[PDB]
Formats: sequence, C-alpha cells, structure tokens
Amino acid sequence: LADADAMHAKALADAKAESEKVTEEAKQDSERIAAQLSEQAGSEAERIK
Amino acid sequence: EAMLAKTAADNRKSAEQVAAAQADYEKEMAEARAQASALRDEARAAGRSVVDEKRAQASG
Repeated sequence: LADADAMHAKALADAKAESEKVTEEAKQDSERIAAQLSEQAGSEAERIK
Repeated sequence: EAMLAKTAADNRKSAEQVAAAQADYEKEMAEARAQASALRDEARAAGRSVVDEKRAQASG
C-alpha cells in the first residue's frame, strides 16, 4: 500500500509535468503554424497583387 | 479476523489503485493529446479565416 501510494504520487507528478510540457509544446506549435500561415497569406496577397 | 479481512481488502484496493493510477496516466495522456489537437485545429482554423479575408481584400 505504501508502494502504491508512492507510485500514485510519482505518477501524478510526472503526469502533470509531462502534460504541462506537451501542452505548451502544442501551443508553441500552434503559434508557429499561425505565423507561417500568416506568412503564406501575405505571400498569396503579393501573388495576387 | 479483522486484520485478515483488512489485508485482503488492502490487496484488492491496492491492485485496483495501481490499475486506476495507470488508467489515470493514459487518461491524462489522451487529454493532453486532445487539447494539443484542439489548439492546432483552432489555430489553423483562425489561419484559414485570416487568409480567406486577406484573399477577399486582395480581390477587392
């Protein structure tokens, strides 16, 4: 039971840390996608002009 | 007899506790994957809207 409590604690801590890290990584991916997509939109505007 | 019953209950409860801690681990993995997929989806959707309105402005 003590080992299971320790496993629960460490697993919860690692889950929170990994979830936070991957959530922020997915964020950064989202902003990078948005930036490159705005760049593509600007290039399309230049092409249209 | 109470100690024997409590030991059996502790064994079962710790087995289901490790099972549920693991299940919570995959559950939050799936949760994080879902939020990452969302973030990406709405980001690209906003990009679609912005590029479409830029195309409209360029056309006009």
